Amino acid sequence: ARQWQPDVEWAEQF
Amino acid sequence: DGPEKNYEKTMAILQIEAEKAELRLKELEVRRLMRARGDGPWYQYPTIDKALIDHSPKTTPDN
Amino acid sequence: MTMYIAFILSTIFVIGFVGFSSKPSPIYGGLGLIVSGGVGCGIVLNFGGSFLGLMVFLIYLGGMLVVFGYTTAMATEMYPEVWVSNKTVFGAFVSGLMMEFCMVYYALKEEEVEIIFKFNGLGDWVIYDTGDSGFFSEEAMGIAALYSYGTWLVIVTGWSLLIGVVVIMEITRGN
Amino acid sequence: TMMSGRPGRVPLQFLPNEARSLPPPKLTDPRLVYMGFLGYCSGLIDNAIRRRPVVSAGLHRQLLYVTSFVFFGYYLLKRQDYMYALRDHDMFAYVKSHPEDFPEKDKKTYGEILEEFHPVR
Amino acid sequence: MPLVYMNIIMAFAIALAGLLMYRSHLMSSLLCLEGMMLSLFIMSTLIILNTHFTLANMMPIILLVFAACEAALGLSLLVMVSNTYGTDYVQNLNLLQC
Amino acid sequence: IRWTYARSANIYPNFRPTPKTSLLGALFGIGPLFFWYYVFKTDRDKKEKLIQEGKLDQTFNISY
Amino acid sequence: KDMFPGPYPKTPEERAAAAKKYNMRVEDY
Amino acid sequence: MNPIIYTTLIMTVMSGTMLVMISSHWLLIWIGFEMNLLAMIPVLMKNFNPRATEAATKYFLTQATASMMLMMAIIINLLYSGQWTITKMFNPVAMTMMTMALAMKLGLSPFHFWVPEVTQGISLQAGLLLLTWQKLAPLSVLCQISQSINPNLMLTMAMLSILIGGWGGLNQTQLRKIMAYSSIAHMGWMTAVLPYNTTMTILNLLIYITMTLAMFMLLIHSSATTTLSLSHTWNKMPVITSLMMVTLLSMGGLPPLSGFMPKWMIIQEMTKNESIIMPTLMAMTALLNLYFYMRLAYSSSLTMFPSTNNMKMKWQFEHTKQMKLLPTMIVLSTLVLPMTPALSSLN
Amino acid sequence: FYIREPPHGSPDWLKVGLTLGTSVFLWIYLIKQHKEDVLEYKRRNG
Amino acid sequence: PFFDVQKRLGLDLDRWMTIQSAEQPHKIPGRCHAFEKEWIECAHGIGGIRAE
Amino acid sequence: YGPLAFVLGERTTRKLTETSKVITVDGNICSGKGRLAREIAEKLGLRHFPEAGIHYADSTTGDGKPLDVQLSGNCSLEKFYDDPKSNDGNSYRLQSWLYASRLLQYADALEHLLSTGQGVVLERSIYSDFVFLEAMYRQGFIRKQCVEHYNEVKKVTACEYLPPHVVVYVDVPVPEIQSRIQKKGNPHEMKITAAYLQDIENAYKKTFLPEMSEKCEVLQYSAREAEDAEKVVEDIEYLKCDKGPWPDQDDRTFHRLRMLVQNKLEVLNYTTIPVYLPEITIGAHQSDRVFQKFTELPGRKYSPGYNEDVGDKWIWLK
Amino acid sequence: KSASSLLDLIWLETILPKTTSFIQMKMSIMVSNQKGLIKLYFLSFLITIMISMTLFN
Amino acid sequence: KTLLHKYSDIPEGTECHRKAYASTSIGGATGLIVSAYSIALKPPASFLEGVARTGRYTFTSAAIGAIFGLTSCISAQVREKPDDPLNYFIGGCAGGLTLGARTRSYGIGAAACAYMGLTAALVKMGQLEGWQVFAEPKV
Repeated sequence: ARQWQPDVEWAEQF
Repeated sequence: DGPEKNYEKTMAILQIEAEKAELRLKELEVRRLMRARGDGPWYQYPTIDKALIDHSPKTTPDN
Repeated sequence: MTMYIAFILSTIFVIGFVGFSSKPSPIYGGLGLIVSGGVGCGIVLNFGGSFLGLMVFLIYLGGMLVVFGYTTAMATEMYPEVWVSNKTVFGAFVSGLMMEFCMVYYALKEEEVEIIFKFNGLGDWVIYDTGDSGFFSEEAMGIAALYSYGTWLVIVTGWSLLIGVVVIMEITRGN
Repeated sequence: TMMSGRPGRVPLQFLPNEARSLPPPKLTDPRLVYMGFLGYCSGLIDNAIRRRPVVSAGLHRQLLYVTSFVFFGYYLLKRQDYMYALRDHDMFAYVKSHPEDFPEKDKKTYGEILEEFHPVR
Repeated sequence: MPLVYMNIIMAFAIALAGLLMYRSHLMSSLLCLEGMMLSLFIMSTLIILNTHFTLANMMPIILLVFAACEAALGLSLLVMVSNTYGTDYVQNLNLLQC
Repeated sequence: IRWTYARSANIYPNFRPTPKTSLLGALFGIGPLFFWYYVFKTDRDKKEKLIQEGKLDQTFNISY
Repeated sequence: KDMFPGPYPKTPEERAAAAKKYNMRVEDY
Repeated sequence: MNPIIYTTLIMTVMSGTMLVMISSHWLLIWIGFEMNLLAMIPVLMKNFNPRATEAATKYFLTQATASMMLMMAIIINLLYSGQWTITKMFNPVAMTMMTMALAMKLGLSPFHFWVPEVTQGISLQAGLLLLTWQKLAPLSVLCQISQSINPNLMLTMAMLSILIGGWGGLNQTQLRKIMAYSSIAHMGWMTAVLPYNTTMTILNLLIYITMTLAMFMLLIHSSATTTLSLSHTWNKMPVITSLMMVTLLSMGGLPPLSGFMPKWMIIQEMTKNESIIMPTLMAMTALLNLYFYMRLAYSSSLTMFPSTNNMKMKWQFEHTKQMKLLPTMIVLSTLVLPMTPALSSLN
Repeated sequence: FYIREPPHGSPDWLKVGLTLGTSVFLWIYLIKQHKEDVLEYKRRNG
Repeated sequence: PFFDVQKRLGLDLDRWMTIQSAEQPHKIPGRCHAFEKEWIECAHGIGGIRAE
Repeated sequence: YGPLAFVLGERTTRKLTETSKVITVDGNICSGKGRLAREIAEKLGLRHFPEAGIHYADSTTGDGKPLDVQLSGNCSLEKFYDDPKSNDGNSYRLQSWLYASRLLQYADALEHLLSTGQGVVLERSIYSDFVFLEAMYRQGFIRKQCVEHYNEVKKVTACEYLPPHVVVYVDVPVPEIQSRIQKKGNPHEMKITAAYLQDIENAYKKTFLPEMSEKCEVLQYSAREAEDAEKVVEDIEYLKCDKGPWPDQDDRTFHRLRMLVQNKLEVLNYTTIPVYLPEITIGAHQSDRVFQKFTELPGRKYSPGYNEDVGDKWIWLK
Repeated sequence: KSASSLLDLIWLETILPKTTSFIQMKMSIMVSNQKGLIKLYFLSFLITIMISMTLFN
Repeated sequence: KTLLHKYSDIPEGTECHRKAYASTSIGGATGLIVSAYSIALKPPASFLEGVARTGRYTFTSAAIGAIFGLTSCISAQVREKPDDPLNYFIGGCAGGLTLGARTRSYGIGAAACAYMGLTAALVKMGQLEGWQVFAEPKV
């Protein structure tokens, strides 16, 4: 497992 | 070190801090009074210089 | 009636302002501005400011010329609006005239009107001074002190005008 | 406001000649050392921004940073001390000139004074 | 204060209201700015002449000079706006929001 | 994963202030606090009254 | 992700989708 | 714009500000404001876009109205006093009009509507000039006339500025608009202490100018005008985004960073004058600015947003132009708190 | 190594000299100023 | 931030027009020269707070 | 170059001469354009830029040797030939990276022309790169959204730079190009479909040639005519394209263009526009890994001239 | 049912955090109307000037 | 300021009708200002629509003021404790409930009750203790 990093969906909200 | 060191240092620290607190309150009072009255060095807002006025004889006597 | 030429002219000034402020087509607003400039010249001449008033009239006469040309070029409309061509323009005009008439009659009748400041209805002739200026035009001598006393104002204004020419050139370059 | 209109203040003077009476800030002052530390951090940040070796590159540039910061800090500290000293001088002078406004108070020992005891129950 | 001061200050108030209440054209609001400048000239001239402030009879002329500078700036902006949109209408200055 | 999410995360997103939720929340959140306030305040006030009237025994109560 | 629990189902399609998500029969769910 | 012309126009703006800050005559101060407007309008449109022209027009209209109101206030004060000197204003209506004009020039709410639009329309460098240098002259004039100012009006404008600057920024994804709203909030902070202590306003202005210069120079270095564009910066230049995070934290006012000292001293000075509710409300409302600062930090540095393939080409090349003052600006903006007592130098 | 010569390349000895000399001058000036101010303080305050 | 460069350098850039009682061309007096002079002389060096 | 230099009087117009020109030799795959471009550069005394590839930026930066595909490009032309419709998105990654490389090459050529005054000959350019994109879209290799992203990037970026004065198109019929591809014998190239080349030609002739002809004149030569390089150079020597941008340009525009071209990052600023297409979007973890690998590459950790590993010295005083 | 969900995960969060965040978001939407029309907010300047003249003398 | 003087002059817990009238006047003035700002910033389609919006905002504000004053004065009378802030809190919560009713939302009503009641209690406390929202510069 790896630390969660922003996805495309997360980026699109901004 | 011995207890006397801490005892004396606490005494010195207390004197310094108490003097500072008294000076702070005094400064507050002084500033309030100066601002209310305008009789001191602080809060002396500018006024027009009397040097600018011209006292030479004018065009008309009644001046 | 000639005892209150100043008041009549000032009312004409306010009416011209209500004309160009209701925002008809820039042509008729320019007409209003020209009329107001002439009336202001009249007032200043009545108070003894012939040069200043004439200068205002001359400068605004030239300024409104460029405004008229610009209007026929940019601020143009197929059916230009007069103060009776739209309910908004006529509403503004009527409201302005009524507001004037209101304050005018209020101050003329009431001894001391106080809208935001206190105004006394006594004619302007009262305030005038009884002194004599001799062989001199105080306005002319003061306006001429710009070159003998106001070297700093001359410096600032000249620089402002040159930089204004530069600024217009840059703002109209348009890349 | 406040000290801006103090009588005798020459305009646009960083340090008046009166300040020379006050002791100069010591070159080992902690405040001046912190100013030098700020200069060193500035040099390191400059190296980082330009992608140079952070701690080894541009030793002359870092030296200039530290020296400039210390140089300005010395005078800034001197002016700060002068201003606070002026404040104290004026405050004491005002207290002396207005005895009624700053009256001496009778000192009562705790035996005389009555302070109510609020039990913590 | 005599009534002429009342009328001139009323003229300034009217011009300010006109400028702050746009309709469509930008030229009209620039004319309201010029009207405000004219009212200010008249007020200053009346004050300086009634008080015989001789060295202040030049202040109206400087006020007029900077008023014309402002007018030139306004027209030079209006020309670019018209070029970019085809009209002087204020509703086209809508790209920048908030 | 679904059980843990439903028991932790999904609760507030799928909560709506309702008459039942609001009344139960009021009762079970603030009700007990005021009950315990009543109880403790009454007890403490009685104790203070007894102490004031000198009618309470603290002969060897020297460690509070 | 759709596998995570969601809002209360109102349409029958939402009920069927929820039943599929929870690995249950639609009638049982 | 030829670079000589650009240098001349920038010098003209600075000279207008200097005339405002050097003149004892109201006419010359108004002349300085007019020169500032004349020089600034071409500077805002150095890059020609329809947006640049719209921003220039809006700025011109607002500043011209402010200048006309200021001149009317000057004339009224002359009518009721006969004095041209910058000093106590002897007519209350003139003082109200002058406060309105100077607030409009500073962008204090309810005259803030133009700041975000103008800031968004213009470039980052013109934005830096607009939000750092232009603020100086109106604040100087307000400081000189602080005694005449009605405290209620200035404090109302300051509180409204803080609230609005905090609220609007929450809804912004454009960096320039975010900066504009934060500028509104910080200007509201500065004007709050103007009735009480001007030196605090000067200190806040200096700290705010340092922080805003650092932020705008960092954005220019990263060439980002939107949050997503700034998000990519971690892949190319991580150090820039990290320093941006530090500077944002300072802007929020968090201790121990230098942004804390201005709020600290403003609260102290307001409390000395018995103002307790106003400082508490101002400090609490500052949290919204902190919120959008933290959101920007999350996007930029704390979390790593997805990049694009073409960034690999950008890795090879290095930034050509160097902003010399940026490191010192960052250091001052973030690490100057241990040196607050030095606030008696500008005193 | 680099096909295009590095912009920094070799040290700019003029720049390095100017930087180091300015630092040295500032430090020497600061030390002299400190000595002068200490002398003045002792002189005026005995 | 009123840097009194005029006072520091002894330059009368704009103070000549600040008051109506200052020197004017051909010694033309102001309409209130006497009152302005009296007020200026009274409020000189006492500060604005006192002078008010 | 800087604003201070322009203030002093460093003016681009004086250095430029009749030789100062941008010549772009375009054509379909294996059209022989490279030979004519080289001959034109030699005969006219103009610097020749070989056609931009995946690793052109590697050539212009650092050692100049090509870097690993992961570190630079993350795209393969061989993969595109073998698998045109791969789900990896390699097609559009290749197309966008090639457009970025050609934009950088055009910036460098303009910098050379404006700094030294010598003309530049380019094999294809940013203006002709859309030909491959249109063929890919027509053949279905890339989606419409990729075409829209390419259009946005080109619109933001291409406008800044000045178009070439002379466009030379070497026309070879598509079947002869197929026979040429067979003769060359590259295994991946042989897989190229006839329709793809036909769409390349259609894009060229229908769109590129007319649009370029509008600005200036285009010299169209057949393969046999192209072989006579001297005749082509003479044709170029006797062209008179008074119409077009370059005569309009003055010293101010040249200063702006030179400032833009010198700053390579500014040239490539909008190539990284934040449009999250799956083909060209790289995840955070992979991006971090690849960036760390790039930093570890010799001579890349620090700014050029400060990397001690590659032999830089006097860093402490540099 | 009560301590974990009704209070900790629902009602306390609704009272202090969620409601304040919602109020702030609504106010932000109000302030950032995203209309940017000179005619609209210049009228607000007139209203402000009149209200200031009345309230603050 | 005359309306504020009118509300203050009536002794607390007395002349409840006059206190309610003063509170209603204050609410109406605030509603009129809000309506002016709303009309300017967000233009109304028609003059009738602008009048409707002005009437709605003004009536909501006036109802809030009237309910606050009426409830606060009545509570002060019945409890007979004039200076207690709880009366102001009750009035404020009643005003918040009125706002919720006018907005036809329970959540608005409850949030308004809490916040507005607390603010009114704080205002009463400021009256009693001499708190200054705007402080004259005294240093």
